[PDB]
Amino acid sequence: WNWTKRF
Amino acid sequence: GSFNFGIGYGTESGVSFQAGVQQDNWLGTGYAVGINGTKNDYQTYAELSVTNPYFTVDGVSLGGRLFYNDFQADDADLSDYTNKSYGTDVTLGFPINEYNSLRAGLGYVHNSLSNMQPQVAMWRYLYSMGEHPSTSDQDNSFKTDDFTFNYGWTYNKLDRGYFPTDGSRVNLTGKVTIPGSDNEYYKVTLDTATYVPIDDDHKWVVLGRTRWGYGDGLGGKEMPFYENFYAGGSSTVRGFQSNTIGPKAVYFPHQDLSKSDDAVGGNAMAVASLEFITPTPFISDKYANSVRTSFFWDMGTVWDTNWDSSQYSGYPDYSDPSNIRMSAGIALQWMSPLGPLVFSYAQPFKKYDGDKAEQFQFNIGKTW
Repeated sequence: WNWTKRF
Repeated sequence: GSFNFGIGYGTESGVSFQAGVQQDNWLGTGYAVGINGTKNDYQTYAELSVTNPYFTVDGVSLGGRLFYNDFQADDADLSDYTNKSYGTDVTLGFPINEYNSLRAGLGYVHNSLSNMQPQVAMWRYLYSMGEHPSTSDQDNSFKTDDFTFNYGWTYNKLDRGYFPTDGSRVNLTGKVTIPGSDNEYYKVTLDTATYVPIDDDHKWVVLGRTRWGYGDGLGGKEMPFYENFYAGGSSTVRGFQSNTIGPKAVYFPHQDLSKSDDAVGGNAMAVASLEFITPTPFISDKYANSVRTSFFWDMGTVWDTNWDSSQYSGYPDYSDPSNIRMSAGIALQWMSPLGPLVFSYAQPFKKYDGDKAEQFQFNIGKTW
């Protein structure tokens, strides 16, 4: 699984 | 900018982790900055990325890399050795057209070898470099500083990234040492994938993979063993334990020789797969765009072109390329809640001395 969060 | 975490598992990699952070534009420089790291049972890797996609007006990109890598060979089912390395890469990217892109680059790498278990092929390379460590001790060391030119070509006309049904992908990477380097060698790698739909709905597809590797020394040196090719495992020849295909270590005695079943890879490799993609039985059509079944026939060989079967006639000729392993089995891919997933069951119906088997293989991906 890969979590991605645009800061 | 953005940041990301990743957990994965693989039969060959164990539990794996990944993270990274990227600034889309770094203070108006026009170059994106990035820090990325990963870790699994046998590798710890970290890098600093610095790239700009428009170095020229018409698309040419410029990329920088700065990395550290720690590798445990025994954890990767190879004969024991430890390689701690770091280096930098400068790479130019040229899009030739819609389906082709080229890249050229200059690289520096420092390799620090330690904890090497004495064996014939490994020591043979060490002898070619002028290094002659004890053959009864595992407390050794060898360090090199190398500079490389790196070529690259990628063709991609795949109809789709997730679960392709039509088109091909080819990736060719080469590199050669620049004079002044401690090592002297070239190394070439070729990967191909071809998807042929045999039905109008594109549910029934034929997939042909090939993977090739060849490298050898220049000036009487050999290619460093830590640049070897391997075969066997979830991603090459299924049903075979990871990296088991090819030569095995011939160990020197400890404080005459001993044949082993510990793979060491080789400087030449060939892998091919014929895979038949079908609809998934025992699953609804609701879940078709998220699952893929397939039936496959895998084959591959790895050999050591510098193996001297004269000096070591009592053991198998590890320079022989024709001992071609084969397996057949079934595979299942699923875009799961836990991410990309792959089961596979395969029987190695053509194996050889020392080849370790692994019928059931499993992988959860951490990058998507």
